[PDB]
Amino acid sequence: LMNLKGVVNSKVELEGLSGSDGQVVLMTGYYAGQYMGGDHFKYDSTQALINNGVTVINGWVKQFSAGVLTVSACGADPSASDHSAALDLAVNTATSLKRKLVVDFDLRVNTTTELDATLRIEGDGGAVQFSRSITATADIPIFTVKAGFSSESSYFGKLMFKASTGGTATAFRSTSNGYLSQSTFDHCVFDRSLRYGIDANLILCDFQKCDFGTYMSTTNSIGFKAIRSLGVVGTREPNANTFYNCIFRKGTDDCMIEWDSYGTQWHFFACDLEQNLCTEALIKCTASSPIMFVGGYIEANTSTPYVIKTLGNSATGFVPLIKFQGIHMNRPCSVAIGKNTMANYPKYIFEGCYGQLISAVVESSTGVLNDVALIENSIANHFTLATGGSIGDIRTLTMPSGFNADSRNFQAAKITNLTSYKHNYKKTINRDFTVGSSVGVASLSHPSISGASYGGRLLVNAIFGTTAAAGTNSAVYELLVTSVGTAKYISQIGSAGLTSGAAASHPSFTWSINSSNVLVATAVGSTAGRFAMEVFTTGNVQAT
Amino acid sequence: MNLKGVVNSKVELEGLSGSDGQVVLMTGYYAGQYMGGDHFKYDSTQALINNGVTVINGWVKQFSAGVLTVSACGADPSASDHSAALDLAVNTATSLKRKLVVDFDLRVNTTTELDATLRIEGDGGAVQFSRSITATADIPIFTVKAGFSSESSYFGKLMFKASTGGTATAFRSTSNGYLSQSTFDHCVFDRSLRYGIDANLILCDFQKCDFGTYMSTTNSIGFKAIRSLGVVGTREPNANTFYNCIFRKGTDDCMIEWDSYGTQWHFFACDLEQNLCTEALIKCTASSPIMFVGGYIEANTSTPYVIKTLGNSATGFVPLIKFQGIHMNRPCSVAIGKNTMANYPKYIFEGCYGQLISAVVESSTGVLNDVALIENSIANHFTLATGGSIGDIRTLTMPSGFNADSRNFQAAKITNLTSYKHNYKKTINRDFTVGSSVGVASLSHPSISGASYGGRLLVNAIFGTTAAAGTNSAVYELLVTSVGTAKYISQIGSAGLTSGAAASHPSFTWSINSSNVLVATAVGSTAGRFAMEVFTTGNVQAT
Amino acid sequence: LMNLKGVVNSKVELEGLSGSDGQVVLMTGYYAGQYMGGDHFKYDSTQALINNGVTVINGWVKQFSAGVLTVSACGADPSASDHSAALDLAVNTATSLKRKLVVDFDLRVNTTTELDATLRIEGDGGAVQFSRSITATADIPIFTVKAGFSSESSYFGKLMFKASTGGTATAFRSTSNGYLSQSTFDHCVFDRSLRYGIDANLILCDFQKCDFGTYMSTTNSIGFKAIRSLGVVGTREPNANTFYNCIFRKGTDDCMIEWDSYGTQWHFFACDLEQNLCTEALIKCTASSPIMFVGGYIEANTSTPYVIKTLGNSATGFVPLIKFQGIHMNRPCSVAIGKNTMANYPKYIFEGCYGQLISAVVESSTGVLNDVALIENSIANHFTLATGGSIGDIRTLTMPSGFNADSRNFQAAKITNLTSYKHNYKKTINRDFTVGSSVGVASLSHPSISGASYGGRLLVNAIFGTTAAAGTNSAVYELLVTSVGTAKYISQIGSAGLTSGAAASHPSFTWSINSSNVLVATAVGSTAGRFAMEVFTTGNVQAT
Ligand SMILES: [Cl-]
Ligand SMILES: [Cl-]
Ligand code: NA
Ligand code: NA
Repeated sequence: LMNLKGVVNSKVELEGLSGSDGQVVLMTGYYAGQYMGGDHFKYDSTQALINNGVTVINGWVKQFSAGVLTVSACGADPSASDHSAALDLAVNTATSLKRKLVVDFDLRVNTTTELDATLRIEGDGGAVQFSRSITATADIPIFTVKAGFSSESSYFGKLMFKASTGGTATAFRSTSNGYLSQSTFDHCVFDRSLRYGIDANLILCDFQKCDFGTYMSTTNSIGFKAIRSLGVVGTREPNANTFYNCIFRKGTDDCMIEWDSYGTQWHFFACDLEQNLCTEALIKCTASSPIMFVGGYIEANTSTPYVIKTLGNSATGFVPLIKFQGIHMNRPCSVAIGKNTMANYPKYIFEGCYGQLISAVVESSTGVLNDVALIENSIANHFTLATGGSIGDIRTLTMPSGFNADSRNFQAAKITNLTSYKHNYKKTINRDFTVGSSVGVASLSHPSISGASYGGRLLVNAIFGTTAAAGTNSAVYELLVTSVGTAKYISQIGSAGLTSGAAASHPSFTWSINSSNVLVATAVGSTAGRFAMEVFTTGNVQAT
Repeated sequence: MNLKGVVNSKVELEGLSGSDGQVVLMTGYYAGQYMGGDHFKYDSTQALINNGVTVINGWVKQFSAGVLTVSACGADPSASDHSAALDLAVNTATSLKRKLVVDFDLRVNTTTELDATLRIEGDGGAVQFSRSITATADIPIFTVKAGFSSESSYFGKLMFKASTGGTATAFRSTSNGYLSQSTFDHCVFDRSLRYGIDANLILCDFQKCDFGTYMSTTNSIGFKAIRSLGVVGTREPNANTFYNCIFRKGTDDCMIEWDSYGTQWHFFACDLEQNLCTEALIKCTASSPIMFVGGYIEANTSTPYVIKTLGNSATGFVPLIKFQGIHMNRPCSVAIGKNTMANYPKYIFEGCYGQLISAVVESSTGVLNDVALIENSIANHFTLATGGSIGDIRTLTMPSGFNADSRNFQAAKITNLTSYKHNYKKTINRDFTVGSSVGVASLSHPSISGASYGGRLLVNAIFGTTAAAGTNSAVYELLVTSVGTAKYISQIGSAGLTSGAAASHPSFTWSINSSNVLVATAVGSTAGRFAMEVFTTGNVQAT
Repeated sequence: LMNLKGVVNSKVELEGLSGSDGQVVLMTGYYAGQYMGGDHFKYDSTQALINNGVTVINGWVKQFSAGVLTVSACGADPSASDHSAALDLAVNTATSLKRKLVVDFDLRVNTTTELDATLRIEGDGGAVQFSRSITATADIPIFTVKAGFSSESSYFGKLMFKASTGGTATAFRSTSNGYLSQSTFDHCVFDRSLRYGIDANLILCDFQKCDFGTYMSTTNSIGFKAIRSLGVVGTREPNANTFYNCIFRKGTDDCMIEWDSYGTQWHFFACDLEQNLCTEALIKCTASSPIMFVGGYIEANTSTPYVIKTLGNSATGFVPLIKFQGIHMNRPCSVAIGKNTMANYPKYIFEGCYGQLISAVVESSTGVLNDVALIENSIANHFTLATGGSIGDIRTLTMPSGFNADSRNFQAAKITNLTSYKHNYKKTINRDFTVGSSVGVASLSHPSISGASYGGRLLVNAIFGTTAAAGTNSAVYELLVTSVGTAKYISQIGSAGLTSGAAASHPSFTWSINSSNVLVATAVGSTAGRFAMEVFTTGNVQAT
């Protein structure tokens, strides 16, 4: 038969207590007056001199009656002002033992804790702002990501990160651009008292309903940025970071989210980016690969110029597409939603977005607002224009006259009602003539078969000057053209306007085709000066 | 020291006397039970304190398991009710800022107000054998407080049932109170409930939840998954996302419902099948787009519509309802999308696959398959059963249909284009007498306002209004251009009845007046009602 | 006040221990020398003869001091080489008691354990590769899915599956293609030592941050396949399986993911498919319904021919669309991303993809690379071509001359600059003429109203032979046509080229309209031989 040896109230009373093999004792709390970290202990004479402070304490082996490793069982004193060394022993023990770590009371740390690989740490606190919290009492990262991949694989479940002094510290920081790789942030809250929510090189990390800056334990006057992932081009780039139902509120730095090194695949599913006060943009990134917003909100950012601003050199890499798929955007920014610093890229898709604008939709690298050349598609969008808002030629539900996209190429199309006046159209300007001189207008060729015999119709509108206006001398010519080898065939079907050259400014010309298949215009009568032609082709001929 | 002893109930602990530091083991909160048990240390400073959970006449709960359980708050498994125990549990867990765990199935006849920051979880089985909470009265299991007082919560793996089918609900709002910033992780909603959730949801995500698959007791009145009623302007149901959720066997007027122009309700890979709703699957007075990104909408043969939008478009509206890659095997009986407002919402069907016993959309005026409501229709496959119809909407098996109503591009290269009404204008009711002149269209430069225009016009004039078999017809080819007040028109050619041999012949000579109007003058005996159709080319447009 | 009776060190010491009603004992571990499976026990004389091995042991009732059911409390011996019978009792106990099961130490099994319905089993191990593991010491499935729906409803949280011998065993297998239905795989890791990660018929299963084949405990030379779900057509189909942020690396079988029976709705949100060595494709499936990739990576698979290859008979079912929405694709395969076995289907959408190609974009069932007829849409894509890469006529950001899609039909459209030369175009070949003979070219009719009076202009380009080339005899004709009942009206507005028939090879013709509304050409002069016509219509007339 075996009886209970006794009960102890602290770890100091356990190490000084002597026993024999098989004896079991009850410890009520790691420290006196506490109930946390307590556990049953069985004595082992083989390890009587072993005392690591957690599992074995001078022969007393932890029995894990609760089946869970807690930070209190590693020396975390709730009455103490600091728990840094206790947390370090907790991460080292939980990872070396290959078991999850549980934070059972709010910790306060003044020294960083390096993130050991495969760390799974969870909190048993309340919901959202009353979750199990870890506060940084100094201007130091709560966790330090190791260099290279030494911190790869981790799990952070329902933990809150605060700072004792507003505008200091961060939850994570990387040494030598170390990778915070293959991690999960489940319902983690990042208090606005932090200077940076996450200042580590993130890769392959998913965020499940995290919160950045909604709640604020102490006032932050320096600034708050949600994420800053800085890496190295080619070897350590911030990649594959997805956000589900996350919230980004009350930012005060130059941007809320930032990453460089042409990091790839940052996407936001049903996220909420509102009530920020960023000075430049909500997302400032030197990135490649597309960036997509699948549902969510981008609103209430009246003082932020841009929603997203891409940087870098397009020769090295670029974002091809930024898609806003069904985003509620009630005043998302103040200047333009998408700001480009490279030419042409990125393109934008606004699919079913809804809200009111005090800004432009996009801005090119040269400052052109609402550049349709940057609009890959714009369908089913509803935008009301407030003071400062503009859409330009971009199509909306209330502005059907705009364009859905810049260009589309199809191999076939059936359009019932088509409106296109510059169809097979070519413009040639600065056609300077003297009396009776000849000037080439365009080159004729078969549009499908190279070097083949062409044949079609030409509508030429010649005017005096460069661009037509009210009272501009005009003339129209209808020409049938075709070729058989060196033989050129042109027939003027008709004409109208000032076609006789009664004055120098009259666009009067006779048409021919030379040996180079060039449509040549010869001045008629007194015609002389600078003219401009516009050719509209039909059939098996093109004017280039 | 030594262990003081073992007790079998809470009443045995409070009647037990002790001194400071003494530790006792309680085996269960009530006699004959092994739940709610914990170690207790005596504290003479709190000898008169007895809240029933943490301190019991000086005995402080030691949390040997490290978790707060509803059984440790007075929940008696042998008792028929646990209402007062649950209220004390949520109040204790929230005030202590720690998670609450439901360790056995609860039965409640009085509501429990949702305290803020409540994290409550269950340790039961999977799906239908999860930790369950049954309402033994027609009352909400949880009551959301008014305003934002219930904001922040977490519900993990909890099933909600009703002792009587067709009664009670898991959640209800006081004065349209906000159920804000919550998460429903693998929560099951039994069909015995009258409503799965009858609260004003906002900023809530649903992770693999189930609505109405399982049924504990027969419900003859009806089951609705979600009904969120709010207040316009101040409390609107917004930002509610559903991932991999299941909605089966609904029997009310709809399965999902929200009003007040609530925004951003999206469904990722959800399953809406086997329902028996009388009106629609989703009946909502909503604004902002609504999206279905993957999933199923099928087996709803008795449900008229899949989604039906309501409200006034002047206040707000849904701009787009996108069905992105949805498997739709008989999703409804009349039309997938039913509109109450004109024009809005537009619809996108991207890669959908299934069989139709209904139309695709129905406008506010009842027009089935109104292509004006189709923002895009690409890569869809729909098999037509009895009652199914697609109209002019394009499918993989019906390429003759249209992908969309309209698209505007600044540039385009189309290899093979089919467009006969290109730069086309029709003018009817052109009544002529012998030699009279009637304007047909206004000419202008199509890109530069007021500039000199110049191009060609193809005019097809007919007798009457609309062409038919044997209709007198005539075609004219005209070159036009202008220089200030000077108008230049040249008839390149003509064909047909162009001489006016009879009154019904569409014979006209063409001119341009000072108002830049293309004027037709009757030729010969031409008199009566005629109609023209103009096709322009070049720097001229007929308006 | 009753005192604690004593302390026990094993389950065998409890069953041999006698007691009276109400007495409580403490067991330190289920087996001697162990601290797991321990719990408090209270004696019940009514159940003195009951001994199920977990809850009641010869009258001693388990008190659940920790409040959690563990596999160690069901007979799992850490010192034993096998835990199969203990695991089987654990699933039977946890499901019959309707409470979650916890694996507190790594298990090793040589016999399968059938999946009881509603099983919720979790692990308390580390993160990712150091998670709580279950190893199969034989060529057997770790879990066996029951036939039909008998295993429906389950939850697997943070568990890892390994094999003692590389290339053997699997985590799941189905009896009679039984349904692994309504399950969740949360952060589960599948070691590459397995022959198959999952070889069961999956349906209504979601995968949350799972890993397939990144880590390899022991060397696998036979092969590793991530998922293979084989079902029955009509009755047992693998449906409704969604993957969020999952990783698929280093496959060595014929494919990485496989399912048949025209299973529906397999989607991949922000998944990672890279560094595989698959022999045929990454995804080989006989599937129906669309397949979508919303963000993620498909790269570094230089030895894999295809990314996805659909099979089956389109009469039974087919995939209508395979969408790659914003996918990073740096060398995703070696021949073609999409391989079709059926005609026409599936269609492909590449929306904002970014990467480098050593392959084609698609390959049809007849082997045609980059068949534009299979491209439903291709917008904002950036693809750099390496050796073996090709896009054909598919449009990219750097190759704007390509097509975004094969065809689009709109009821209305406003295009500022339209380039379309085969507009309202018809070609008729093999027009064989003798001296003065007549041959029909096309049928004329109203394009909107059936049988109504048509009226418009026709541009006809007649050539000698069939297809135009350099030096081909050509002639152009401009015709105004209209009809009034049996009366046909045609007027040659003009002509150009070899229109007089001076030689036999000249395309010289006179145009008329017969009673069948056919545009008839009559040879002029000496014209005789093989000719071809191309007609371009305008107005209320069409040439068919
Ligand atoms: Cl499109
Ligand atoms: Cl079993
Ligand atoms: Na990567
Ligand atoms: Na007509």
